[PDB]
Amino acid sequence: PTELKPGTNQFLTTDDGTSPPILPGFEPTPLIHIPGEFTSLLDLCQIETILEVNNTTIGVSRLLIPVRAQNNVDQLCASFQVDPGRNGPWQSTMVGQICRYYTQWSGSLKVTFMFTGSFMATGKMLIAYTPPGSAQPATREAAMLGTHIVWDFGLQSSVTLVIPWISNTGIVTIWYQTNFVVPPDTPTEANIIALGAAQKNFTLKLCKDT
Amino acid sequence: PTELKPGTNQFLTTDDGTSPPILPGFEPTPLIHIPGEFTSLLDLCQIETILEVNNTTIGVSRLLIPVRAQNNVDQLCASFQVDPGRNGPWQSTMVGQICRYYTQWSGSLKVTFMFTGSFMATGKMLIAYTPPGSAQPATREAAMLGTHIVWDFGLQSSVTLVIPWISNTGIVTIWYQTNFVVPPDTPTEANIIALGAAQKNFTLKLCKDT
Amino acid sequence: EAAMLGTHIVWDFGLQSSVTLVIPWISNTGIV
Amino acid sequence: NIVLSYGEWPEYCPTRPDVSVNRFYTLSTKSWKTESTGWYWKFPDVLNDTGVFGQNAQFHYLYRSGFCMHVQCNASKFHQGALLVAAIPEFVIAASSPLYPDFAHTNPGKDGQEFRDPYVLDAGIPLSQALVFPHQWINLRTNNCATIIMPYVNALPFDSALNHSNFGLVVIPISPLKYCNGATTEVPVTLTIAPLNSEFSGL
Amino acid sequence: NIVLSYGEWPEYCPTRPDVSVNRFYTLSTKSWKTESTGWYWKFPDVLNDTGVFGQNAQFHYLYRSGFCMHVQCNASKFHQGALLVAAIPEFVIAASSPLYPDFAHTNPGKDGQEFRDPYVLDAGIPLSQALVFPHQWINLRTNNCATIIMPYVNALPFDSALNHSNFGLVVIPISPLKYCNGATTEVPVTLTIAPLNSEFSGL
Amino acid sequence: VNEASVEHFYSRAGLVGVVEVKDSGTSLDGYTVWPIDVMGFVQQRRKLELSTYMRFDAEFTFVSNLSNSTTPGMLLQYMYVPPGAPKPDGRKSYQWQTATNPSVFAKLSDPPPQVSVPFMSPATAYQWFYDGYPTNLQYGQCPNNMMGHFAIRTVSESTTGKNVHVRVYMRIKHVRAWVPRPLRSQAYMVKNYPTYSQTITNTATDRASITTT
Amino acid sequence: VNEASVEHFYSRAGLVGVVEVKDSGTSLDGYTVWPIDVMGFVQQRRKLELSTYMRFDAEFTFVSNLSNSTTPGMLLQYMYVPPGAPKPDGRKSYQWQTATNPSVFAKLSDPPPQVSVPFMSPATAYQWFYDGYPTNLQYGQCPNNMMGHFAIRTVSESTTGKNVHVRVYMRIKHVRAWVPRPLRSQAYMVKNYPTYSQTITNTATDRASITTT
Repeated sequence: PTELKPGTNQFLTTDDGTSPPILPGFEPTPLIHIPGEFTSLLDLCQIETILEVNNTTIGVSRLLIPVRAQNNVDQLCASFQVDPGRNGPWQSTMVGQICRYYTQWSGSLKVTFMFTGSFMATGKMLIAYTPPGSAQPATREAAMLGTHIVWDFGLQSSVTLVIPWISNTGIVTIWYQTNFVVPPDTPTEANIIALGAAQKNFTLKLCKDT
Repeated sequence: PTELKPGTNQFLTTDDGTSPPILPGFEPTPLIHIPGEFTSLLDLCQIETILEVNNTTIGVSRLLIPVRAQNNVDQLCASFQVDPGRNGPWQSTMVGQICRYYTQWSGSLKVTFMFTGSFMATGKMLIAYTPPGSAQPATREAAMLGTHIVWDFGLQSSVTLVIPWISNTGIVTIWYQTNFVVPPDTPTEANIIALGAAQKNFTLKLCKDT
Repeated sequence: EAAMLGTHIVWDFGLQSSVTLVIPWISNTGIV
Repeated sequence: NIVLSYGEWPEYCPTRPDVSVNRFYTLSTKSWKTESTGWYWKFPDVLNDTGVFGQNAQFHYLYRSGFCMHVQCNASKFHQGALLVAAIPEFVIAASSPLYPDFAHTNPGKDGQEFRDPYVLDAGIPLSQALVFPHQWINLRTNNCATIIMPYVNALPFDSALNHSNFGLVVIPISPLKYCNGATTEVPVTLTIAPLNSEFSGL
Repeated sequence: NIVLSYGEWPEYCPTRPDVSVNRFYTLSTKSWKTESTGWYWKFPDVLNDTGVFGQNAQFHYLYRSGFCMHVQCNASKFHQGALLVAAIPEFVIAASSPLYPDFAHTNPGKDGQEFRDPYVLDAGIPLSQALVFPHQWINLRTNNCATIIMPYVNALPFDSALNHSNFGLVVIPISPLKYCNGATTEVPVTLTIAPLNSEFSGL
Repeated sequence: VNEASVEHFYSRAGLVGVVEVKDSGTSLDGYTVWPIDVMGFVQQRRKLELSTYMRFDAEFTFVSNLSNSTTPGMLLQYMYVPPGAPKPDGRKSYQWQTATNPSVFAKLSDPPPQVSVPFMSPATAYQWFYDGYPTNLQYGQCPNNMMGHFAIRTVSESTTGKNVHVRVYMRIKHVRAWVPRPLRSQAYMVKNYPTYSQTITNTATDRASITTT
Repeated sequence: VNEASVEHFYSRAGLVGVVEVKDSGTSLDGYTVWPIDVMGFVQQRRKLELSTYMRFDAEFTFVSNLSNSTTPGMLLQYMYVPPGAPKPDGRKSYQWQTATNPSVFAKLSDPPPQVSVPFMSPATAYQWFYDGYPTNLQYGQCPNNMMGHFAIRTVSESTTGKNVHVRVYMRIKHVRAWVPRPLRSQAYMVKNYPTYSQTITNTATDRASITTT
């Protein structure tokens, strides 16, 4: 003795049910080991991938931010915002593309800078990070009063900056601390490439179509 | 309080259900022992059955491959491919007919050769097997460099060849090693018959109509 | 490409300023 | 050496005949010519006339038995060719059409019958696959003889001997007989059958 | 230092070749000019002709292996620029349209092939995200060399060497090569590949 | 190795017959009878004949509709005449009563009726090959393989103008099979008899020579 | 962190095809066949290609009605042709019998039919990227990703005048995914092939300068 409730005959939905096997007694080919199984998309966010900071109105030349001897010591090399879901430099990264499949995200990110110039080149850069509320610094001296790092080409060929937290915002700018120094018979201009990634605490919510 | 899911009223299918007994309390005649019960088709594949290698453009004469004194020592007596599901010599075998009811099969096969000539006859044959990738040998000497056996009529009246593995391909050829030798007052020609079968490791998948 | 399929060594100027090759046996013949 | 059909010995499940009905019965000899095709006896039919066995099987109402059957061939060393011997349960022959088979074909008697169409075994089934039944080979160079023991196989415990035939014995020459001139033309094929564990009921 | 692809070493699952087939095979040197874009070898294809490895892979029916591949670059201290080396499994190139890619593009041989459109990797996928595959960097100021070990990855246990390519090796110059006048124009890029745990079946 | 079992090889449900009541047309009869026949099709006849004896339970399903493939609610009777009982003469015949004859009443609207028939033979198994006379026509016949007749009816006062098409399906359950038999090479001539045509077809196809793709 | 799993990312049921029998119009054919294709839409094609290999079980549901979005009771047949079996030629073709081909009989009135297809590949996983020739057109093709054809039919004597619209949905169950692959920037040209247009679209949008909202 049973009674039928208001939700009976509907298939409208994402419900996880059980159907009948269409071919009972069929044996699928057994499993063998295949290297490289990835069980979560959230650890694909954590690999560093090249970030198009240039993206000015070019091809593979959009991936690298040029640096040279600019004859004016304190100057702004480049800048980019830190939100991965927004249209911009982060569309080229893998963390930015799989944020477009979700509604919300939160956590910490890191950014890595590689200097590609010659072994003979020497100089310093100033890399600053402005919190979500504040507008970007107007001058080099305003940028050093907050979070920053001074980075030296000769001593250090790569540097990392962990931005502390973000939600679906923060701006990071690069300043010339010194002029670009070279010995004779050496090329005067070089490049830098940025790599975006997400940290361990980064999370995602409510999947959506891209 | 129950709800009806999207698959309710359908009989479309091969589903194993339970019906009502149409005659409850009826007693079927009890079982008695009948010799010969076969519980799997896969051990009907393993009996040797006669293989039509001749099948040239004849009746019971299609089952046997003739041999004689051919006056040219190195020559090809016969050849046939090793796939049982394909149209050809293996349609006469029992392993070939119950491969036509399935989509896939795999395993090892064996082939047995009986020499039917007189007790006085003497000679040698060369039985070669070419792997699935390679084309058949052009000459006797190319055939001995791979898998082969030399077989002697006087010493041995039957020989067996196990082909190692096959999937839904390999060719087996028979060569004259020597001339066909007989004493006087003896018939100069004879026959050979082949018997196809499957090994213990042979398997079948996804039944199909023939 | 025919020379690399036998006995050979690849030798790098920057990394290595001297290299040695022991020829295995000879009698009174081999070419390097 | 010796073939047990389906892996079993005949056995009792009535009056049980003794040595009088269990002896060897040697049927008249068949001659296998180079042109010859096939024979089939299809017993219990063959012994219903002959001897004490035939006396019991006719006047008793129900029947059960099993048979040892020995086929053997006399040829010299200058004769060649091969035979296949098989015992096929419920062997139902057919008509070939230009339609029922005639009683002389279905119940051939003690002298057996010739195959018209051995390639189909006159059943419409291939001779190639007749090796699925209990079988033995006779190759004149290797051996002269073949022996098969058949237990009683039926759906019913007992049945009638006159109406129903339990199986049939087919002797077919897959490879024809060849011999050089001066040799004996016919090669005799003789058949000896001893029933085992035979029971009769309802005299 | 050294990249294990997907965290595993190659291993056996046939005839197993020894030292004759497991040696280093040094391919002819590529020259990287300031104008140059990209290369891809896409092996097992590259060694099917050369040496003992090529002898086995052609005449055996089935194939399994894994490779150590060492990329290294000779430049002075007055040269700059960076490379990216990646090993991409099942790397399927494409046609750009004004349509099938030509066999010289799909199976480039022992001399590799040039990228038309490195920015899309000629697959229509961004080069920015090619870092998801096993990869290494060559920055002429930091280092001259890159090394990657690739285990055998396929859906099947064995497969054919001639028809199917398991992966491909791409060497791309993201940051172009610049040098002041008087310096050597071309910077050589050489490639050495040693197969590991290789098996062949069905001779 | 489970798909090669004898019990999996016979497994699925399949169409064992198609029948029609047809009281619309020149035929006003308004009922039909269908003797249960397993071998009615030559595809299933050839699979069964791989065995001399076999024993199973059957499961029948009736898929019924109109010529429009439309299924309006109207009442049908599916009776079952076990072996040894008389068949109905007409629509109003008394055999449509007769409590021993099991019957099922189902509308065209309802999902297909389904019911399960036991092993009905007096012998311990069904004989697909019988060498002998049960007492010309009589040679090779088994009177004890009869399973019964069904006989669908529409429950109607008189003469509706609709033809009802009904499809019968059968499953084989609990199957057991005995001594094996080769598979038929020749085409079939007539339903019951083994008889084959005078022109023999070869088992394997021809190639140019014994040497030889 | 469960919504970022590979098994949750593939979770839901979605529309994998739309097909129509159409025996009303100039087309009196009265049936249709639908080869199972997972990538038929470019939105799901791009999510799947995030992985080179993957292995799953599928669950199909058929939502069917008329051009009025009206669903009168009339009988349909949904068959399933597994890979390696022939497709039906017509309405009355014998392939609509053939017991091995699983079929489902359901009225338009009933709730949607539903059934579950196993993992059908001869390989241990499905290959969405194959570099090689299976033996120009042949480059990059996997013959072993075929799942079978379905082929709906209305069960009808002859020629009803109604077109039946049916929508197919698929779920991915028990999914497992292997080596990851980047997501496609360029638009797709043709169904099977990777080919892209000669005019490259940038991945990131343009801004006025490198300096710079």
